[PDB]
Amino acid sequence: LIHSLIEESQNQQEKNEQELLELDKWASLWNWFNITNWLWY
Amino acid sequence: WDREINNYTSLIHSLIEESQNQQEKNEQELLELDKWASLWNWFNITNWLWYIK
Ligand code: NA
Repeated sequence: LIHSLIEESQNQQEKNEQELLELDKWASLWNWFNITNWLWY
Repeated sequence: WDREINNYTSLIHSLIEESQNQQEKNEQELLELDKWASLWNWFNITNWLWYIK
């Protein structure tokens, strides 16, 4: 039971690392948009 | 990065870190519980061998 729960916990830690990566990707695109809009303004 | 973006990434980083800290704490607690189970199993095995000797 406990071993199963630890693995489940670890899977959540991974799911959170993937969200962090997805966050930094959106932020990067939003930043790109702001810079590009500024260059072309 | 712009202010709007920094307010956004600051929030999401803070929220994910908190969830990660909680998961790490849960893991360390599960490990504690595993040690407690091991201790309990040792008493139980000792008791059973004493009863069957
Ligand atoms: Na940058």
